[PDB]
Amino acid sequence: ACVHHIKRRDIVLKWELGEGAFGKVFLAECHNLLPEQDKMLVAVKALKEASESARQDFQREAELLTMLQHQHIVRFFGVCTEGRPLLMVFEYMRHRDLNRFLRSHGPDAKLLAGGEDVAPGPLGLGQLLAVASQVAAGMVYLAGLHFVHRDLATRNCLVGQGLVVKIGDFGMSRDIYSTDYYRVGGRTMLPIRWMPPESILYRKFTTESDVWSFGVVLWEIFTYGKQPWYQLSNTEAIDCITQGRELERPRACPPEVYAIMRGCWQREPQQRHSIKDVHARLQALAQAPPVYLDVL
Ligand SMILES: Cc1c2cc(cc1C(=O)Nc1cc(CN3CCN(C)CC3)cc(C3CC3)c1)OCCCCCCCNC(=O)c1ccc3ncc(n3n1)C#C2
Repeated sequence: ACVHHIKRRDIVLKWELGEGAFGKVFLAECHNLLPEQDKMLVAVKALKEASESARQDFQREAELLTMLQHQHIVRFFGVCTEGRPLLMVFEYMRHRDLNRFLRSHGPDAKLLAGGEDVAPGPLGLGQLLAVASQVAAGMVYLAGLHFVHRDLATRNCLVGQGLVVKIGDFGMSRDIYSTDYYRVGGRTMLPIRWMPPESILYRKFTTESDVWSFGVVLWEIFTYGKQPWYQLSNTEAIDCITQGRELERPRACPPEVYAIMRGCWQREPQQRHSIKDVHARLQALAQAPPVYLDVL
């Protein structure tokens, strides 16, 4: 109802960028979208099924995405519901999702990994903190709106040119991340490795469970995208989480940044730091002078 609409003629599909079980994303030109840019590139999502349910979920995602538009939430330009197929039009983010980006600039990266956008070699402390800070700011906004994400992970963040990082949600049906979910029969899937004890045990998801998940995202960032509890099966991960075991400090993570993770991982939800306090801490370190960060 409140969604911006884009005329079908104004969208010109170029080629497929990627897909999940239920959706495909295309690169496209979109014209008369932004005035200063007669023709810009966008990412266009189309459904891979019809009849009723997914079309409801389409307009659900649309109204939600419009409501949640903010500087570090994925940018949504609107819909094309003029006939079929139904299309959702997103800002194009060249470096794709944050987990891919992290893995392609990890401990073994060298000169080749550098580009117009990012330095060669492994992402430096300054850059890792800048990424962490942007994700935290997005979570601050969502906590402000009392939106509970429930699947916060680097795989669900996008990275654009300039290394602008924004929080999205691709659902749980990309083959490449099937391993990041524990499938409970037909119920269906849970990102247990990112979930706090009270979510695993009591099936409660709150703003405080999101702070825990952000703690795990912070860990992902400083391990350059490796899966949490990678050494464990799903049931062994559930055992470890519920019994209070904690992810170890990443090699690239200074003790002070680890203190922030652990503050997200307080067993009792009310004892966890607020996301706004986490963001404040991370932004300070992100913006701190090289002289300070070099001995951090
Ligand atoms: C950006 C994006 C693209 C493609 C998508 C989805 C999204 C997205 O974030 N949507 C989204 C939805 C909600 C609602 N939410 C709540 C309840 N949930 C249970 C469900 C849904 C909330 C939020 C904000 C967190 C508040 C964001 O759908 C397609 C998924 C299929 C796999 C993706 C194909 C691989 N992607 C690419 O190949 C690619 C490459 C470049 C690029 N630039 C922009 C995009 N993009 N994509 C996009 C998108």
